[PDB]
Amino acid sequence: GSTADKFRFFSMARDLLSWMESIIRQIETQERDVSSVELLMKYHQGINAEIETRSKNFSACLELGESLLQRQHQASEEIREKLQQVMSRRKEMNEKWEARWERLRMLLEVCQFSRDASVAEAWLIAQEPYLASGDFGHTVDSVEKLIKRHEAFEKSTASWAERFAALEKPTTLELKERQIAE
Amino acid sequence: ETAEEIQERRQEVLTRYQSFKERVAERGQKLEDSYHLQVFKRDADDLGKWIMEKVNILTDKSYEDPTNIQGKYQKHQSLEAEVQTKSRLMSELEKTREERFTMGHSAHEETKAHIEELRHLWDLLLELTLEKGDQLLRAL
Repeated sequence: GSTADKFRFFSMARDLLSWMESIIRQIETQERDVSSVELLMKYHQGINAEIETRSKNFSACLELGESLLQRQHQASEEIREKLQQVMSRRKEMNEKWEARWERLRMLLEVCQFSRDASVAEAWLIAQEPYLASGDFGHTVDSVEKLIKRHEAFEKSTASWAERFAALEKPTTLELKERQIAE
Repeated sequence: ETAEEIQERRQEVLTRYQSFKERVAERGQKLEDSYHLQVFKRDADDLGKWIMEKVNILTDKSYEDPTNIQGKYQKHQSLEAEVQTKSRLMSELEKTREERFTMGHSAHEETKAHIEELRHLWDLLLELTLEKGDQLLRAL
């Protein structure tokens, strides 16, 4: 079983090493960058799903490797290194996935925030006609009507207080600066 | 998405909102100013009308029939009361003008003018009621 076992171990490692390089390249390939709304959320997570599927394989590969090393197989050195190599490329894979995932949330802010702004900016342009008038009444009745119209107007204005209030609080982009700034 | 730390210039492009809020506050304020002014004007004008109605009754010497003097004196006494109680409205308007349309108000001269027109009308009423009154006193 030794030669079969050894042979099988290296067969698994190789397969996992090839698959990782493929996935690591899969991460970097997509560009840095969605226009507005990111299907990249679905696309990037899908990758994680595939990673989970391999979970067993690693355990298998890793275990065999360990058992082989315990039993004083005399390819131990070659074995040790290949299993470091697979373990190294594993942590590196999840670091490079999570590394990016944080950023997917980061770009999420600008796309959302940017849109949030244009919508607000647009709405303020819209109110101009009303807010431009020089009519203030020439009669108790007329002014009473204008005040009530204004009362209605202000209330609807009031609604947006939250919407604008959200744009006040800063971004993770801008937050991270603390680490770059300090 | 330009100079992403610099992006927040878009935030300063938000200041529109500050200019928007201020203009809302200004319109409301101006509407309030107009309200108080119009309300005043109407009350003043109405007081004017009221005075003239009395004045017309007093000068309608061109007459009805009536000749009972003691009673005539009662209708007259009752008229002086109406004037007295209404006099309170004159005071309130003067007070309102002094307090709500002070130096630093657009309608200072305009609201001072109305109160002046009424002071003049008021004098007229007083002269006429005093004169009609005096006749009756003399006629018993």
